[PDB]
Amino acid sequence: DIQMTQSPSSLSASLGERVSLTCRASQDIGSKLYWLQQEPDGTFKRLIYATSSLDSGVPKRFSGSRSGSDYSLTISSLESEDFVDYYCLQYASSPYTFGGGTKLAIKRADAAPTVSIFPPSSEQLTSGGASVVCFLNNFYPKDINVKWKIDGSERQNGVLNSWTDQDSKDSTYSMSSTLTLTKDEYERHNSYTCEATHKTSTSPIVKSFNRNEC
Amino acid sequence: EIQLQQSGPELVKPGASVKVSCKASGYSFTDYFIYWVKQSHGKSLEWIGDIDPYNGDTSYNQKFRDKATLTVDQSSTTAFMHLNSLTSEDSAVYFCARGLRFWGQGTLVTVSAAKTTPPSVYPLAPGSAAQTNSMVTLGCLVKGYFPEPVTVTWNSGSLSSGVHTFPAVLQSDLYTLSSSVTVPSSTWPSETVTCNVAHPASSTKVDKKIVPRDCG
Repeated sequence: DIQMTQSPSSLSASLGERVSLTCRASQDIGSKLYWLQQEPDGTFKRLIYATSSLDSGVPKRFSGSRSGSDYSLTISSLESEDFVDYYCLQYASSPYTFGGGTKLAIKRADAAPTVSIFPPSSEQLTSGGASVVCFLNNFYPKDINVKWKIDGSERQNGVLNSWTDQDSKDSTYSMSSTLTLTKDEYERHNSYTCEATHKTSTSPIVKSFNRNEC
Repeated sequence: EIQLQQSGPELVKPGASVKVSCKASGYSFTDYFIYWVKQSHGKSLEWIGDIDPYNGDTSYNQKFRDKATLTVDQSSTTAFMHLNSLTSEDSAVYFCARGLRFWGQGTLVTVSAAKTTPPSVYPLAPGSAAQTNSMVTLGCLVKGYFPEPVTVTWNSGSLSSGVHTFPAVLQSDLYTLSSSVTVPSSTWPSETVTCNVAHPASSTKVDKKIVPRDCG
């Protein structure tokens, strides 16, 4: 099958900025490429057909082009509604195949996470369980790493992470990290630490609590 | 206007089958091929097959030939995608389309062995008196439910700013998520802060008050 390698997979830009997205075809696809836009509610729309032809009612800030095996979608001047997802699609040869997509995100000033750590609740303990939760909130850029430590030893097992989508209002990202143990193994140790390393400092942000402290 | 209207979400067990409808309107139904498309993870896209409505002629991605069977009904002007032998890998949003130009809204299919399970809701109170710029971050932990979704509010919707409700993670057939709220130190704990957790599939609604547990 024909592979359409799409890059970047995401891109930060701002209102008025000019951006380009690219799909590289693994085999000659000629001019048979669509560019598709997807809204957050999952709604698909076609913007460009046959590499460079604009669909009726698509704003003129959108253009498509081609050089050799590379096909590009250019947005000459970003508007707020433009920060969504985009997919190329080749229809030269069956099976038809899609690029993996690009999400356009809004550029803002770097911001350090506000980090918070939470001991397991007494209600959960009573049920035999112990989840320790760390919020890493309102940071920019999107990339971040969290490390858990128990009595100073790094812990990887039993950790689950979850990342919000970019905040619609302040354009930051947030992360939650949860370390789950049994009650029994929670009570064998004393210091629980959540370490957050982000582009906004060489020094990680460290939050801990001790099991028996208030 | 051209519309492609798909049937509602499916929630089935492994080994079950599913049949998704796609009602077409605003053009001559038999004149255009209907295409079907799989979106995994909320992003990655795969052509499943297409169907000629004038004759019943079908064409399939070899990846999907033993999985999908496409049919039409010329009267209802409706195309169907029947999916057999369902596994977790089949969970996704499936789209129909006229050509690959005009698109249905999508149909979520979720395959799971899990039984309906309302969540356990646990309060997340800081373990110490420490403030950062006169703010406190509080939370609730919503654990071990099935299926999605839950909705979280704070103070019955009164506290809407400074809230982050995180996407759920699956552990062992069940979902977990968390919600944080950040308020001035001067408002908590002098004012009650409560998370409200509704789970439509079990019709449960649970409140958990955040209770201080620091010692100054």
